[PDB]
Amino acid sequence: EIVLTQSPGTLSLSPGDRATLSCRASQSVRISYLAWYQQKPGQAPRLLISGSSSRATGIPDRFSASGSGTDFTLTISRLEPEDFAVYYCQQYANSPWTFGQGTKVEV
Amino acid sequence: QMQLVQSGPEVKKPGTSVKVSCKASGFTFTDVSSLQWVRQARGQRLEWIGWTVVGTGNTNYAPRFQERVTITTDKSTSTAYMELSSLRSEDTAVYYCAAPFCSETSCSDGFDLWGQGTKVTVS
Amino acid sequence: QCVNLTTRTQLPPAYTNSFTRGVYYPDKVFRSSVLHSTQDLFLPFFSNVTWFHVIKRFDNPVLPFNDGVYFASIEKSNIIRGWIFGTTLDSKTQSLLIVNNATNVVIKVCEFQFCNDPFLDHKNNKSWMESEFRVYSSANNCTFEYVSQPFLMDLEGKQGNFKNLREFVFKNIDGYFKIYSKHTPILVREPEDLPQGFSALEPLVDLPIGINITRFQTLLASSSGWTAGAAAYYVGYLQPRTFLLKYNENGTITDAVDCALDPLS
Amino acid sequence: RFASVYAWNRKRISNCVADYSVLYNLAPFFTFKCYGVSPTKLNDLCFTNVYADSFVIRGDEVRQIAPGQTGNIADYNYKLPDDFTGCVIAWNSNKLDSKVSGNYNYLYRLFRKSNLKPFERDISTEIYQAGNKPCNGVAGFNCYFPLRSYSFRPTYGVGHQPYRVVVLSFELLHAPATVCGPKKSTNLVKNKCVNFNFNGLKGTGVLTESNKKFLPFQQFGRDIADTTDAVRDPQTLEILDITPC
Ligand SMILES: *[C@@H]1O[C@H](CO)[C@@H](O[C@@H]2O[C@H](CO)[C@@H](O)[C@H](O)[C@H]2NC(C)=O)[C@H](O)[C@H]1NC(C)=O
Ligand SMILES: *[C@@H]1O[C@H](CO)[C@@H](O)[C@H](O)[C@H]1NC(C)=O
Ligand SMILES: *[C@@H]1O[C@H](CO)[C@@H](O)[C@H](O)[C@H]1NC(C)=O
Ligand SMILES: *[C@@H]1O[C@H](CO)[C@@H](O)[C@H](O)[C@H]1NC(C)=O
Ligand SMILES: *[C@@H]1O[C@H](CO)[C@@H](O)[C@H](O)[C@H]1NC(C)=O
Repeated sequence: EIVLTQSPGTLSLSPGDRATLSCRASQSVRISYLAWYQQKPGQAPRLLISGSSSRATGIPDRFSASGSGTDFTLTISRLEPEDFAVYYCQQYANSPWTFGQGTKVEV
Repeated sequence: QMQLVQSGPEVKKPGTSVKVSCKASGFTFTDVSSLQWVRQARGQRLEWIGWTVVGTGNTNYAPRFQERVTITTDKSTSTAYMELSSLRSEDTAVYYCAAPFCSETSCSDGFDLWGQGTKVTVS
Repeated sequence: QCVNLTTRTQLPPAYTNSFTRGVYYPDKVFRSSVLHSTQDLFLPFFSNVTWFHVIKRFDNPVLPFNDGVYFASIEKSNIIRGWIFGTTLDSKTQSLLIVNNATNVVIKVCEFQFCNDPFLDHKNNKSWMESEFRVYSSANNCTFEYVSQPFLMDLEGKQGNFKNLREFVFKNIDGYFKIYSKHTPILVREPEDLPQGFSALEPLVDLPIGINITRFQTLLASSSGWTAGAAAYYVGYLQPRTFLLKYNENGTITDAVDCALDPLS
Repeated sequence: RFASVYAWNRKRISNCVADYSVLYNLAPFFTFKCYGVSPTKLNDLCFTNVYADSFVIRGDEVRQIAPGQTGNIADYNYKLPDDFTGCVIAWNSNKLDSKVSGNYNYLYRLFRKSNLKPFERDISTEIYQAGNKPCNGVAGFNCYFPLRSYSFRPTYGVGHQPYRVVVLSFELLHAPATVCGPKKSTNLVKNKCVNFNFNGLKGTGVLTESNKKFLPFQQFGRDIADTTDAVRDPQTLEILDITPC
């Protein structure tokens, strides 16, 4: 029961450039219990940043987590050609969880 | 290794109860691990069904999934059984199970493990 | 709950020549018409016993305890209540409690935190009542509890006509606590003057407590200020000596003599 | 009713006589084993201080109560000392503890920071934070109740029915004696050379009836040369006389 919106919806950036994405929620201000995932068409999503400050196993250092309020921003220094996926922000409120709309990036 | 295997894609008819599961090879649900189940349709954002705690036994579902989905986590067999009824055309999607690396010692606030999913469709 | 009563008038405690009193049956045996000499702990003949007179007067200091105490009280009102003592009374040290208020005897060995001026006397002028009974603040680690029948008791408090005369002796041997008591009624001697004569003291009970007592305090009984009558009690300290003791034909002790007072003795 | 495992109750026993034949002969005692002492030699040994521990457990974790075991119930609710004095008694009671509608009154500890010290009578109901991130307030992710209620039903079989277990531990002659077993009291023989043991006064002679006065202040007679010649019967107040064979 969380209305989470991710921006921008579509991205067309040259490889090797720096990009930033944001996700917002209509619930209370939440920072440390929001996670970002990248998923592929036909492949299961895999966690990339969780806890707003920690990383999973094998996660590249390109991902950076920022944001002090409800807004959660993921910054990527370079868009390596395998980074073209759809991004989802997911909450851990123990309330009814709802995934984001999806941040799609294309070459 | 920390590996998980799910069932295969299936096609069924309306009005048939459906059992859905994903097992872990070398990974146990122990006393602290929990697990969530999510769904994804064709070109649609992920939707969360419910996450359950193996140890305490607390079960939380989606507000729209309070009537026909039952999730039971068994530590002895280390499995997650879902009984699903009244599968219309909207349930034709791929199911995923996510669990954290959390075995009786410590774990973070994310679901690192993820299943390849079952592509379940009902005509 | 306690109140800092203070207002402690000071009078010089007196010294009286305890002529002969202070003998008791040394052991739980029997013997008929013989003479037996034994070395034990006794009160010296013609020793100076400390005399305390409490009225307008309120005296109850910390009397030191050194291996045995002989306590002789001459009163009718039964103002003296019990014996409570530890080592510091700071909720940190083991403490012992002997109390017989109305119809019971409570025997406690526990942790206690007591007051600067503990007292159970004080309630509405000269109407005696067990006020301020909770002189102990709290109990941390209680060790021993015991309940028994009360001794001879006198109802209410009156001044004069101290017919009842009580003699107790308490000592600690091999950890056990031993008490020998004797109460003589209808004793007709008004103006003090501890009488001559002879009366030994039978044992009453043993207590398996095992504590080292460095000091003991007695207790007697609008929480400040009281109108109490005359009450006389005497304290003597035991010490080792050898006595000769005479048994009659029935078995009761009728005479005794020390071996360190007089060359004739 | 028995206290739960996480908050087991303790009763203090002292200054009384304990008979173990009634303890030994009772039928429904299923698990009756002792390590430091033998069950049959408890009627003739003096114990300084005896305290008992009572709780109700499941049928599966009956083994874990033994000293040296490790488990979620043997380390997070009650730990036994390495040198365990005394012993335990366990039995199955599915008639009383089990409830038809579901007995959920009993609970046990699940999550704790570390194993508790042996012989602890303390319990904390604070919430547990599974993750490294600080947690507080109301239960959330990686924040779960460290206690679970027992599930006992009459349909449950062996290994899941409630078990009532009592733990008895005591010292061994490290204090003045308080609780001791009963002593035998045979009949009395008069005018015959016997071996009397009146209240621990072993000796030999013949017992007769004397007219010496023994006021209850006195207990035991003697003679000029300090030889026993008169005793008082503990059963009846009559005073006997002793003369050598
Ligand atoms: C009564 O016994 C206790 C315990 O034996 C004594 O406590 C000792 O106090 C001294 C200080 O004077 C310490 O140095 C010792 O370490 C204490 N004993 C222990 C075992 O720690 C207590 O002092 C005794 N009472 C008196 C009046 O001596
Ligand atoms: C008396 O006063 C002293 C110092 O103010 C205090 O430490 C003590 O507890 C008081 N005692 C009572 C019984 O009020
Ligand atoms: C001891 O008592 C006698 C009376 O029997 C007295 O004369 C003497 O002064 C007393 N001793 C002391 C030190 O007061
Ligand atoms: C003495 O103790 C008995 C036993 O508890 C009690 O019934 C009685 O009231 C007590 N006497 C008092 C408190 O004066
Ligand atoms: C007795 O004294 C107490 C303590 O002040 C007081 O509360 C009580 O009212 C007094 N009794 C009467 C009958 O007034």
